Amino acid sequence: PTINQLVRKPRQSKIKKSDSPALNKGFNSKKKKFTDLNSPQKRGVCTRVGTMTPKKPNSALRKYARVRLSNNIEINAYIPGIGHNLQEHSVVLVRGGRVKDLPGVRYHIVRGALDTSGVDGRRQGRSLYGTKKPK
Amino acid sequence: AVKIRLTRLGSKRNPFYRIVVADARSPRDGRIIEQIGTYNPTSANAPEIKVDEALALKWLNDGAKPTDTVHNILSKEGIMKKFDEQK
Amino acid sequence: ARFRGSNWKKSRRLGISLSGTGKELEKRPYAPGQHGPNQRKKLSEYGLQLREKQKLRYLYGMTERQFRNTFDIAGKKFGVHGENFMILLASRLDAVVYSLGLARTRRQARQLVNHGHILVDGKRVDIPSYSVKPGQTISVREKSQKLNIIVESVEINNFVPEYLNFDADSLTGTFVRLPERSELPAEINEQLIVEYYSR
Amino acid sequence: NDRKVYVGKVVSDKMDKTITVLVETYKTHKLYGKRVKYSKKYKTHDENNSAKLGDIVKIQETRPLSATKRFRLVEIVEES
RNA sequence: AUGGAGAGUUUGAUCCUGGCUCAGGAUGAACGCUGGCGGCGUGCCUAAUACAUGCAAGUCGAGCGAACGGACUGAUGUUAGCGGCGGACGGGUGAGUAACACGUGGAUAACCUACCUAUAAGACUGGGAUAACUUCGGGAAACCGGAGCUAAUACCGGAUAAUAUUUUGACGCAUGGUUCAAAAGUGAAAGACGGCUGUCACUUAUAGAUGGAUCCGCGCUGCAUUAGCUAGUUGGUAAGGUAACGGCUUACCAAGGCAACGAUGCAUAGCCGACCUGAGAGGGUGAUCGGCCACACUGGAACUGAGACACGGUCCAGACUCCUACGGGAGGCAGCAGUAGGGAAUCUUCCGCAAUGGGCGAAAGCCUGACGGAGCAACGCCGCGUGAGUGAUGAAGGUCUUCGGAUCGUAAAACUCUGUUAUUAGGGAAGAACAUAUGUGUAAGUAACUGUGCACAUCUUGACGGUACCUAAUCAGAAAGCCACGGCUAACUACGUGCCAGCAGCCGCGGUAAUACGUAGGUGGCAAGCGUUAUCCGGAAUUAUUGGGCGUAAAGCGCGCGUAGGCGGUUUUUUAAGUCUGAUGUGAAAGCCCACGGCUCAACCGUGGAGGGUCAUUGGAAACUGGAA
Repeated sequence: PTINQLVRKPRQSKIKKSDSPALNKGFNSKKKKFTDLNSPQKRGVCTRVGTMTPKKPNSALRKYARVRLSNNIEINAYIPGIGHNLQEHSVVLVRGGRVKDLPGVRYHIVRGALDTSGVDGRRQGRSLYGTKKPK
Repeated sequence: AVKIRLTRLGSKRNPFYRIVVADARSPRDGRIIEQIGTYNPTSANAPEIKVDEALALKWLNDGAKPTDTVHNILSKEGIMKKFDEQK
Repeated sequence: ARFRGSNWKKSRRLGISLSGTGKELEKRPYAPGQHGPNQRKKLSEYGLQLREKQKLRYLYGMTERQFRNTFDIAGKKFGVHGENFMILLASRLDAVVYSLGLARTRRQARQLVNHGHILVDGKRVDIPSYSVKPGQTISVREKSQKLNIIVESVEINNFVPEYLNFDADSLTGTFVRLPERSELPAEINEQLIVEYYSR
Repeated sequence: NDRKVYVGKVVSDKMDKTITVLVETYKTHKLYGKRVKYSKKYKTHDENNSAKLGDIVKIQETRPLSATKRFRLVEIVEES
């Protein structure tokens, strides 16, 4: 562009879509419209608990759950680790981060924190998974 | 009115003071009109006063009045005496 | 101490003595552990640039952040940058209580300064990283001059550098003049550190 | 103390006692450093209305004097 | 000079283009697992949601009366009241606000200011009332209604009095100015002293200091799939009234003003010093601290005052909450603690006015949820530790094995040594400097004195806090975990499982011989922390001013005529807007940076510089760009 062209119309940059977009919203219950927060975790309550099958080459039966959050948006969230204990109407803390195989799953359920428990016999990165130190 | 007073600096348990021409309505630590001096009640032998002695006489001559321990300070300088004198 | 681990295994892995020399790397002069005795492969750029941070820092017992928080004071001065780093660490206080011979090892000349025996300039100082400077006076406390490990350490020392004096009776140093690179630990390529911290 | 003055050019005359000047100025442009030219119409006040449309004149500033006028005519300088 | 690194991932292989991902620094963070100590900080970012309970503003009997109450006439009170002053400060919060809000440079011959300080002139003479009090009544509170009284530095009538308003004469536009000489009007206080005067109340005139108000220049969010906006609107003319200019109004008139340099609309937002990131250019942000602004259940308003249209004032309208003998009464934490709700998420219903500051009072004193401390929380920074020395890199154990061995490993026993801390057992700082009183001088004023101001040296007292801190004694005891180990990117093996269970930032791994899954040895990185997630900047030259392109990878409009706008041959003279060089005034402090001092070091604190502007004013130069001839 010549310098007159960049003075009439100037250069504009591009915008950042997030990942994780349902963590950037909160709900004002009384005025009754959404609000913006940028929180790192949100609390939810689970409305299903099942398993999906992965994609292109992979293969397994992968445990996941549908959970509606504090603002009232609903999402699927992968349950990590090996065992679990979720039912209907459990209270989970959810966190960012997508699982690549599953289409359309893009949150993770923090193990350790609310109703969810740590994993049952883990010893080596035990603070993901949160389990406590044996003996 | 317009006063001549001390602000407080330093950190906890360890104060330093600047000697200030403010206004009486102001908060201790905010808006001022001039700075005049310095004072350090805690250092070793006696406190270190230090105070420009010809701005302070400008302001005693205009009104300001000193608070009660800036009257023990402009005293050791005999500033409160050359002010007395020019009758 | 802070590290207070095991100094022969760190001496075999990096390749310098780190002590009274030689003795560490004798029978087994290779790295430690199960794949120990079997051929070393090659180290990368990062591989090698990091072996020099870690050489100069396990010598002087510092940790990171204290090591790195010093690295750029050193690089505030005028001069060449990566030799004031070498100098300013020579001038630490447990590092001067070692170059004088007041103790026989570096982990012990820090429990002197720490436990409160040393008294630079007449006043007790117990901060291993105090940063003494040209003209000060390292001495010894007075109820602590017939500690065994002090008289035993001072005889056999045999050496004192040239920016230090040492009045071997009285137990009393000086720290005369700053050092210069010709005298500081010598298996240490100092631009393998300045280029590590510009990554 | 003294009160700022300008030089101008009259771009209207329809009001009564009241002419509108255009003063021309210039700003560089903080990012690509070329200058630009712009303008801004100062409403000024003349009494026994003299100056005419299109006409380099000169104006000084004063106390507020109607809703929008704040300057007054000083001296014509030339016309056609 | 002090400053600038990349790597993986499209092919059978290659060179490009182009996305994607990682490695760095940040944060009022949260979350998971672990946690020894000290110092400096920080800590509801969400519903400006609702608030239970205690406190955040009082003070003066040297203005005054009291049925006052009472030492002893009643000291002292002020239980109560009238009067005076402060309550507009300080404390909180950003809902609203795209605005002269804010920042920066100017003007106001268009302005206001209690007190403080000076300099003069004064304070004259009278009056009428009234609180409290008392006595009758009512009213569920809340309170009210009569009388009968009584003070005040309360209120008022005149006396006199400027530069007060008028009418005369002797520049920056509407002028300003001071010399008049007439006229109209306009003041006041006593209190507590000493022998008439000192103190501190009043009143008027001027100034100064201080705190405001107004106007302008310039900067300062996006959105045309938002192109027309206004009607006191835009000028004029009078009249009001404002502290002050003005459509600021009200009439009477005219038909204007504004806008693609973006009128209007719409969405969003306090602003700034500053902060974070980047070699920089730039980008992101406006916690804690200061300056400004706005707001106090919500919307209207006025009183009192120098100053408010008023967080702990008033009245009205609305919604809420409580009480009641149903007629009516009361309220309002975006003060400080604290409660409920909501959220991933955020502290004691804490002590003292000791210091520093304010309010009132002659002072003593009093009031202060300002402030000073102390509690809570690894929430951050910074320092010290959890030993050190020698000692077989062999015991016996784990793990591997090529079964010989190898490794953990100087690691451990083992002997010594020390006390940071830890414990007990004794001492024990500064932060303070007074005010006030008491003397003694001195100076002014005095008939003289009291007093006043100054100078001195005396007397007092620290919440924290017996908190630092010191000195002994005692003992290595009581103080490390968390994440890796395929490649990027330091650190590998064994076994279990067998596209299962799982893992995954990206590439991808797992289908009975995975350094990728789990666990166990060994390694490596960091450390009272270490991982994970959210967000910002860099890498990214991936908006390119630095510093990019359009034949074929994304990209020259099918082509003309042309309007703004941008840009333009040669020479001379002049001008000086841009340009260059000075001098000043400013761009607060705190920052940032540099120097230095004080902290045992360091964080931290304190001083002096330096830097920082499309800045203003005033001089000079004249090549270039511009203006003229």
